[PDB]
Amino acid sequence: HMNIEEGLDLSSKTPTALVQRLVPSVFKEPKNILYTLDAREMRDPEHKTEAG
Amino acid sequence: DSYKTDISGRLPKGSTESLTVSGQPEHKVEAKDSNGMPVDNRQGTITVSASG
Amino acid sequence: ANQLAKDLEIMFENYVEGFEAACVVSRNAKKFRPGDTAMQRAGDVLYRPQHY
Repeated sequence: HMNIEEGLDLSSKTPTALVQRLVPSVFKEPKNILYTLDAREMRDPEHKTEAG
Repeated sequence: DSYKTDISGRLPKGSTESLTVSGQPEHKVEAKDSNGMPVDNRQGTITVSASG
Repeated sequence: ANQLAKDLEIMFENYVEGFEAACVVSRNAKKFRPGDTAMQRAGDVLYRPQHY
């Protein structure tokens, strides 16, 4: 953000000090879903597909 | 533009105490802390008359 | 004057120089490779005769 100055002769004026502000952005802890299928149950592909 | 949201956040029930600031709080913008890490200019710290 | 943010320039691909072991003694020693099947059957020990 800048200051505004008036007139043709600016020799009495002070330039704007630039301040370089930064904003942080962070990841959260990972979120997870867990399920199990037997070697019996894995004979039906729809259980894998629907639980996905 | 307007949308229905099924999930929503809540504000808590705030204090009924007659709180004030203490001192006359004023903050700077800064690009770096005293260690040389970035400063989050989006937030600052104040003192208040009681812990409500 | 201006106040600007400070980054860390870390060159993670470009290691500084580092030490080694020359391995000269074990590079000069005699080598033997008995078969791993034979050594398993033998229980990890083998024997060689001495002269009379």
